[PDB]
Amino acid sequence: ASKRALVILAKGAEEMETVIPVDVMRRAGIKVTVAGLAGKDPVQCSRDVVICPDASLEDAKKEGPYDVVVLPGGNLGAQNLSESAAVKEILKEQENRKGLIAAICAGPTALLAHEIGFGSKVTTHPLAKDKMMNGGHYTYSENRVEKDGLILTSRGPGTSFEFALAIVEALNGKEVAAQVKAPLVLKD
Amino acid sequence: ASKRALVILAKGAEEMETVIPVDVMRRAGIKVTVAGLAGKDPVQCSRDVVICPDASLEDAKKEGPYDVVVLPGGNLGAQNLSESAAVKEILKEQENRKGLIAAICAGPTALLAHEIGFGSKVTTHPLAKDKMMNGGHYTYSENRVEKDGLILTSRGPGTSFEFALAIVEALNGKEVAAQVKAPLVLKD
Repeated sequence: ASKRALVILAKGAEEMETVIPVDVMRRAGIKVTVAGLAGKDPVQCSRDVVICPDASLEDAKKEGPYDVVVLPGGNLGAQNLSESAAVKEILKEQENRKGLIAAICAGPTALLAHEIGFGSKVTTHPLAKDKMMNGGHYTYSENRVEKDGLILTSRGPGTSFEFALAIVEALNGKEVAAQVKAPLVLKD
Repeated sequence: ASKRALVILAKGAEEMETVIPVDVMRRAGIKVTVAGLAGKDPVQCSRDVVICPDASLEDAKKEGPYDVVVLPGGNLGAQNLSESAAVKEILKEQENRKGLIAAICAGPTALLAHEIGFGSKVTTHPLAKDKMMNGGHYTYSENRVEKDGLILTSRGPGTSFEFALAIVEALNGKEVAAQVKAPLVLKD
């Protein structure tokens, strides 16, 4: 009866956008797996923070399904996610079974690369808007967090807390999100 | 002409309170060293995020001095910082040379353990107030970020961004802090 979250960690990922959702989700009792795209080895993030993943993506793929798949941002991290066939397979499967997909900052551009959720309203970091909108396959929003159907997107590192709490609310409900929020000393 | 920051990482540290200041400070061009209290080995943080430090505290001690020493929170992390004689030596030295000392959430309780900055106005996480105020050696504040002399304190994970930008403003000035802040998509 425990919800499961998959966080895909690639080199160049934004470490703040990785750690905040992982931390907040585990505070909410969600079983989170931080999966390294390239394997089990430590991952150097965009600002040189080095994080040890819980498993390789290959091994984590076999222990599905996951109630949410989380794509952190970071320009180079998002590019590596966009180029990975393994990510394409995971996202298409998640879309077919109507599971939640969450991406923040530059992360949403991986959805375009893999043709995920066309027709949805999405947001990105302002610097990633043009890339996300190439072809007009999505409708753009400037909301700090945007949720359309099974696609949940957010804008940047400064929205990571709201991004993470939105995932918790979608999975465990509004009361759990509120209980997890209070000890964090968030402003609003 | 480059400022240097020391971040002391112990088991049980709050990983959000560690990664956000490290990330933000490196965005500001500060040379940050994440030093493992127990050595070079990977550190399991409070919510099971595993971070590889840049160096052992022993080795980082020899490459001082640092313009700021940063103590993350996390109840068990702060306890390990409070029990470490090496931390006591680093903090007393930093106080004598009038360098900046920054601690967030439960981190400030290490200042009491090591008799640092008595008489200063400080803040902590609400759950750490009673511990910090044992003896009445500080004056308590409920501000999200508090700076009194060379002691800079903050309340919790949700204040980490303001905590980090305050460090940047103290070291590199208000203009650099504002430039670093804008791409983060912070609310206020």
